[PDB]
This record gives sequence, C-alpha cells and structure tokens, in this order.
Amino acid sequence: IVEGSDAEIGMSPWQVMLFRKSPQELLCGASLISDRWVLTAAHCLLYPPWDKNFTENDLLVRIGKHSRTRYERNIEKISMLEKIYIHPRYNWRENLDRDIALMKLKKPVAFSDYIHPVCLPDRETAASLLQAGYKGRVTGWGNLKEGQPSVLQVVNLPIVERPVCKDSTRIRITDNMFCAGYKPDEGKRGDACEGDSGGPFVMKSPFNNRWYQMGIVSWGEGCDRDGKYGFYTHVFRLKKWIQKVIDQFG
Amino acid sequence: DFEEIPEEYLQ
Amino acid sequence: DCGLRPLFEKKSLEDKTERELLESYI
Ligand SMILES: O=C(Cn1c(Cl)cnc(NCC(F)(F)c2cccc[n+]2[O-])c1=O)NCc1ccccc1F
Repeated sequence: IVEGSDAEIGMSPWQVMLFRKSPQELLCGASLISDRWVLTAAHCLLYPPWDKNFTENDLLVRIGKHSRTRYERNIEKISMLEKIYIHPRYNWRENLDRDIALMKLKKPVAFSDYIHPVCLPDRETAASLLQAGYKGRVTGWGNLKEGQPSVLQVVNLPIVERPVCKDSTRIRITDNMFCAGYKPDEGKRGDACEGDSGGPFVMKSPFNNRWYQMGIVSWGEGCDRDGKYGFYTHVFRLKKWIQKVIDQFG
Repeated sequence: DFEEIPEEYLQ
Repeated sequence: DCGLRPLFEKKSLEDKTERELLESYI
C-alpha cells in the first residue's frame, strides 16, 4: 500500500496472507469469507506470462496477522489448502477479466478477536454502495512505493466513474471491474502496489453496520501514479460463480 | 526477512 | 455474523478512519 497508514489491531480480521513455503515469501493478500473459504485474485495463483502456476501444496494461508514477517505465536493461524478453484473464464491473456479464485482450507479455522469473516454483497447492497465518489478501504502488506511495511497497511479510496477509468488506460475494461483512487487534482493520494494483489476492497454498510467486500485488488499500471487508478475485480458480478462453487464443493 | 514458521505446517 | 468485528462493532468502538467512509456515502 502506498500512502496508507498502519492498521489498528483487529481492524481487518478477514485479511489473509498467501504465503509461499519455499522460498518462504509473501505472495498476495486474500480474504476470509467463512471458516473454510478464502477469496483471492486468480493471477496470484496462475499467470503463464511469468510462468506462475501454483498448486495447493505450494502454499500456506496465514490468518489473523498484523506484522508482515513475524510468526505471531498464539495469534495467527496457518492453514493448508485442500483445493484451489479458478474462474473458468479468467482472462490472463488479455486484461485479467474475471480475476478471481476460491481456496478451500483443509479444516475450518476457529474465529477469534483477530480472525472473522467479511460479508459478500447482495444485489441491493451492491446497488446502493458501489457509486462513484463513495470510498472503500484496501489493506495489505505490499510495497510502500512503486521497502515493505512492518505491519498491515490500510488506505481509504474513492470509487471512480467508469468513463474516467476507461480513459486512463489502453487496457480494455469490462463490466467485471471497477477502478478506485484519487484524481490528480484531488490532493489526497494512495493506491495498492506489488504484494497487495488478491486483497479485499471493503465498504461499511450504513444500513446494517457490517463490512462487505466489494472488490479484489486486481491490477494497475505502477503504484499511486497520477492519472492512473487501481482496478478491482467486481465481486458482486461474479457472486453466482462463487455461490456455485461453494454449494457444489462445500 | 520472514521469521521461521513451525515445520509442523511446512509438512 | 459476517462483517462485525470483535474489537470494534461488537464493542461499539469505531476505528480511526471509518468515519471518512461513512461521510462519503452522501
Ligand atoms: O501486480 C498486479 C497484477 N498485474 C499483472 Cl499480473 C499484469 N499486469 C499488471 N499491470 C500491467 C497492465 F498493463 F496494467 C496489465 C493489466 C492487465 C493485464 C495485463 N497487463 O499488462 C498488474 O497490475 N497487480 C497489483 C496492483 C494492483 C493495483 C495497483 C497497483 C498494483 F501493482
């Protein structure tokens, strides 16, 4: 995260760290949506252009963390994966369209003060909250500039008008994406960066006071560049796929 | 710079 | 029980910047 600040303890209890066993390294962010399921960006697992193609046994899921590098004994929980599910129509060849994947853990995680799932949006919540100008929150242990942070970083960003998103890049944008960030004249700044991918873009409903994950950190051109914006996977647009996978595979 | 995690998980 | 944080919502404590989010939902 660029231009963000340290998260408070227990601020994002659904934040998950995708950790590579060997070498031991942070791969991406992710989110806990139930005691057995984790949501992340498909490019974190499969991206042929960089010969990236991880399988269940190559990774570890670390939940309940705050510090990036320390093994938070008695606080975090490390889980193994049972099965990875990548959207059948994930478009890695062109624009990362449908950049989403689900990961089923071997055994349920027990919730605690630091581990708790985020809600997935219903059509109504998505309708009322996903509006240009409304701010969401992004979290992660990724780069601070285009040094990695000591602890989880957080930044609040405004959703941007589709036209503006379209006009800032050469990449073909689809209905399965939305972009966020401050305009160059807006003064404030901030953005996700390397290491943040797969993480959650969440919003707090003013109706029932719950946090909902509206997006997944997907891609950008640089980090916190003026005139550029971060792009996120539109979670609601892909909810039927999510429902399908979960009720079909447990 | 990551701290060694328990081998119990590495298995 | 999703989306309600044990250290915040469940205790009725606000985090330091959540107000900024709520203030944007005009
Ligand atoms: O690293 C990634 C993933 N990622 C990948 Cl796999 C490929 N190309 C990326 N940027 C380059 C790009 F031209 F925009 C792009 C986008 C989609 C498909 C192909 N390319 O070429 C990209 O971004 N995302 C992290 C991230 C998210 C938001 C803001 C900054 C940021 F780095």
